[PDB]
Amino acid sequence: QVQLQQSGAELVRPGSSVRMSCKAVGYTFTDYCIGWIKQRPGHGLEWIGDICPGDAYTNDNEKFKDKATLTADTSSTTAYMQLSSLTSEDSAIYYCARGEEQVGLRNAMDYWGQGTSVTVSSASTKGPSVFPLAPSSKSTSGGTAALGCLVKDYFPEPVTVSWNSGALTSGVHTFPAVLQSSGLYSLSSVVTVPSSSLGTQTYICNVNHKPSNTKVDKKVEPKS
Amino acid sequence: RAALEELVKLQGERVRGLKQQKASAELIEEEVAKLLKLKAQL
Amino acid sequence: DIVLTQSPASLAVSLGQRATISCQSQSVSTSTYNYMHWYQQKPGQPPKLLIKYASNLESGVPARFSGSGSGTDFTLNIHPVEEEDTATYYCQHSWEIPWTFGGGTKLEIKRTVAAPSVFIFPPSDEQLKSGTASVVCLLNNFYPREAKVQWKVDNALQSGNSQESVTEQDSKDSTYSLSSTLTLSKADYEKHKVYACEVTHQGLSSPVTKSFNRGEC
Repeated sequence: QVQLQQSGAELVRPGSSVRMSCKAVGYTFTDYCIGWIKQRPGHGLEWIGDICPGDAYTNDNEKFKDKATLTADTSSTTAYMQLSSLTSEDSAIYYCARGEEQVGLRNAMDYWGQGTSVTVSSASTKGPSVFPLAPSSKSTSGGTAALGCLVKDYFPEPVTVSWNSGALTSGVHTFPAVLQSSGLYSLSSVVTVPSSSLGTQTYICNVNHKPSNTKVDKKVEPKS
Repeated sequence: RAALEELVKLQGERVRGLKQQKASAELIEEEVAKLLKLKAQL
Repeated sequence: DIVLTQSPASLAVSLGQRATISCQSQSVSTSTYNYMHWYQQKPGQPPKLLIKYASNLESGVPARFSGSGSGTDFTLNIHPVEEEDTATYYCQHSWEIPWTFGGGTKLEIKRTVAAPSVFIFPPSDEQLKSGTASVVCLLNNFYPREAKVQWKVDNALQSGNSQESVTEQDSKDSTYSLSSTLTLSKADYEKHKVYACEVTHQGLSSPVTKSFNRGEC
């Protein structure tokens, strides 16, 4: 199977330099070019440049002349992109994708990496506070009740939320994070459950914020 | 065969050079088609 | 550089109907091949190649997707449209450096009107210790996306002190959900009693209000 395995998310300060990797397997590394693509909200997709391993050369985008630098290591079949002089405009998700055959026609990009999110900020990492969204006592006796967890004041993105260690998925809505005026993020995660289960069944939201090593298991129950 | 492998290797480096030179897409087609023709003989 | 103009920027199509997305630019075709390609990108996911060289369907991609056109005009077609097809669709050329993408087309799946289920949540006592009170209103599984959330505290209308988030269109039932968070200081919160969330939606023949009393069990 052809796979492009990229490196993890990065939080870096303005003016600094970052370097991400793209591990390519399942095919002959030097027979294809690898494209780099920039995606940030409101700007769709943008081609950064191509790297063509082996007798390495690059296809360049003038708009990324001094911003991006493309290299490759054939022995480890890994492509690298370095972003320098980082500003807020560099905050985006970066994909690597297998492009054209080096001796073939011009082509699209078929196999994509899962992307590497780059956050350019001078703000400090902060773990979230998790508060219960307790089910109302007004809940219809034989109907449907709603409960959840409030995940407040964290930086940066993202936080992941599951329910009962991922066993409970039906009726679950985890809302997109909203940037508060304090510069900190916040979101909610809700789930609809039978009202007859409120007093007897367990509901635990599993909040995880990787950048701050924060893991919280919050049990949500009717407030007495 | 070695004489024919030499043609494929060279033609494959022809289409590479033209790509490095940012040549037109029409030209790349023609040269890739040449390589394809040579590869079918091997 | 080569500019790819997509149309429309956004589209809403009913189940089983046809979706037509257009891409216009300068000639990116030779007399033999058409160097325009199509991608699908769903939220939280990398873009996925659908069509290469204008009309070649990638293996694994359903036959409902198809592409056509040449030279300056290219069209992506989806028929019939299904719930899981809600995504942003991009065109891209591989004519000459630099490769550029179209602006993208956001495809929404159209369904019958669904009224939102409304829930209101009081702030936890744990949060009140920190000195901040958050009140949340939940709008669950509704369509269309347009909804009006009005916060009331002791029958006083609020403004500028709330933020709402909306989920992506569900790829199975084509509904949306909405959460609105009312942020108050502990002092301002404890000086009042009745906290109400008023919701106005097309599926509702009248505004629906959920409420609670501060201190009430």
